[PDB]
Amino acid sequence: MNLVLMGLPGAGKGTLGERIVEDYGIPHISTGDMFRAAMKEETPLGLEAKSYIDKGELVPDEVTIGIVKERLGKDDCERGFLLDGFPRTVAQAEALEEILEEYGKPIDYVINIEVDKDVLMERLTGRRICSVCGTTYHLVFNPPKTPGICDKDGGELYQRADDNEETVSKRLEVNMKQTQPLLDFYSEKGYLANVNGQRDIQDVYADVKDLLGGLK
Ligand SMILES: Nc1ncnc2c1ncn2[C@@H]1O[C@H](COP(=O)(O)OP(=O)(O)OP(=O)(O)OP(=O)(O)OP(=O)(O)OC[C@H]2O[C@@H](n3cnc4c(N)ncnc43)[C@H](O)[C@@H]2O)[C@@H](O)[C@H]1O
Ligand SMILES: [Mg+2]
Ligand SMILES: [Zn+2]
Repeated sequence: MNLVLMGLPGAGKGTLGERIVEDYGIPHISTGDMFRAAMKEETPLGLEAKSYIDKGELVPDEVTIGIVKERLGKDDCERGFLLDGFPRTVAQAEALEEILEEYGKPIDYVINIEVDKDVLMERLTGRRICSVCGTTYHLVFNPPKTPGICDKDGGELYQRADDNEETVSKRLEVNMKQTQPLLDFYSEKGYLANVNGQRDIQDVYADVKDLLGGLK
């Protein structure tokens, strides 16, 4: 079960992925989280990526592909993996094809989570994330039971620094222009699957899980 999750900023990749990893036990590999986790620890990777992330721009292909190649080679990706946010460029997609061809783990499905660009600003500005587990909430669409704290562990919630109007805009802009080429690339490959991500969270998952039977 080798999956790739794609979608414009705020389409619901993490919300979806959380789910999938709990039900199937495949590692959730988010390049965004990895970069985040690096900026937090102030690793050399974190410092270099910060420049692009804070601006809502894409981190260079070379370094990104490099960290994804190492991750996918981990013991935990034995029965599969869930890529989240990678690739988001055709060059990364082509690079990924060789890496997997090397690991002998070709992609089963690339799941595109379709959400109209004109509602993603609302999803991102109202997003609140748990500082403890990273699970996401939304003030209007899926708020915590007790405002400001995570349902699961009681940890404080925060607002990612790039979820400000100016940076969300640039993120939508940068990713929208990479979207059609990626869809084309995988549509040609034959394993692109489109899902309507503008429904209740358990409804989008329901569709997704129905593309996951038979994948080992
Ligand atoms: N491969 C790569 N190459 C180069 N650079 C890279 C890179 N990968 C990462 N980067 C860099 O890293 C940065 C950040 O990457 P990343 O963290 O991956 O940014 P992103 O792509 O913008 O995605 P998000 O995390 O913001 O959203 P998501 O789709 O997971 O949504 P969520 O589930 O939270 O949902 C959003 C909100 O909606 C709510 N929600 C979820 N589902 C629903 C639903 N069905 N209905 C209503 N609301 C919902 C949630 O509760 C939440 O509040 C980039 O700007 C870039 O610089
Ligand atoms: Mg995410
Ligand atoms: Zn939490």
